[PDB]
Amino acid sequence: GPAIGIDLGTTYSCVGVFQHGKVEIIANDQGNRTTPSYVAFTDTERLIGDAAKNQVAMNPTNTIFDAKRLIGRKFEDATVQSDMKHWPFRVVSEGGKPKVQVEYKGETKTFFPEEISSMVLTKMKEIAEAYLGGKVHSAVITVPAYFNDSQRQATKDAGTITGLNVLRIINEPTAAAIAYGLDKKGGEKNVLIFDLGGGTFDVSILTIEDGIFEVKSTAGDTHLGGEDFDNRMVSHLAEEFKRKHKKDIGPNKRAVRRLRTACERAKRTLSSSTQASIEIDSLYEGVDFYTSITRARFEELNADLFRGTLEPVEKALRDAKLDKGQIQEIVLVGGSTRIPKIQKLLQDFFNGKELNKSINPDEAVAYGAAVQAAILIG
Ligand SMILES: NC(=O)c1cnccn1
Repeated sequence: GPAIGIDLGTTYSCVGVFQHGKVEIIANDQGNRTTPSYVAFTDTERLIGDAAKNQVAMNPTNTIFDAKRLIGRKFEDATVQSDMKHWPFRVVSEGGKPKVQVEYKGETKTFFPEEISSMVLTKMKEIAEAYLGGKVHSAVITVPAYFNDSQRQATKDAGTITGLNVLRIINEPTAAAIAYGLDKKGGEKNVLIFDLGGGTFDVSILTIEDGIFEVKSTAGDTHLGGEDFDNRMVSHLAEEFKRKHKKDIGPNKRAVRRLRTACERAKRTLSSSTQASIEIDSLYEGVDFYTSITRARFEELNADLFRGTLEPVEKALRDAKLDKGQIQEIVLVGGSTRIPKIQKLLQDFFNGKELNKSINPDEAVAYGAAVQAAILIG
């Protein structure tokens, strides 16, 4: 031991340990139970995790995130060429493989995606060592069900560079089903995993029988998540600010970014309260922006995006050749599945069926990976 599971996520990662028969999800040095998959290069140092995400606005060209969208792919791949148009950092080609290019200590450096992901995994490993004491040797690391062998191997390579024994690479939806004990809960079970993250949406249909998992279908949207909901709140409240103070913040990127920060936090509050307060000091020309937003307003601004999540569900069913009534278990994954309106649409779509949601959905994948690590060690 220790028995360690790592969710290596597109924008956030999570590490758990299995100890005394149960999973403990591990908070990092800032007390956060999830850690940004961010790596920043400055004039003097390499920052990882919270420290990297916290200076992203100040240093956007040298702060890497989304390395998971590059790992195991070729520079010429259509997704890479399309994704590159939206990143503030530079992506270059070496022997046909993508690399991020940054300034670090005054010089140009290039890193393979598995090198950036290794720096992330090193941070996750140190987070678990600060929690446990001593050293971590081994981990189960998770990947999307649609990852091919090149993406799986490059993820493993990130673990190898970090100096972890990678016990197994398992699918993220499988790890979530494991967290709920669905392989132990004697028949086949069709399980739908609905995984709605900060910037990705994955629907997976699995069958589970006598502890064997098979992926039947996958669907979703690789560029839809919680950040899209925040953006709807940003446009709404920027218009409100314009209406109340006759000041357009739109051309000012610091004012938009600060509004966005407030909206992200308001949105989190709205999954447990019916209202949230925005309290921005000196948003624009010394003018404060103090206001409040209701859950009903947030749901309205997002009507298309929330209802639209049911369309990959229907596609995954059609591809699996299943009627919705043939799903035995529905599993919520990703921070965005906390939104009550999303849970209601999904539940009504499944004719009132209860959702597996008792595990923090942003932790379920690391939770299942930690159970799997315990099994493999043992
Ligand atoms: N959503 C936005 O980024 C936004 C909206 N209105 C003005 C400026 N930015």
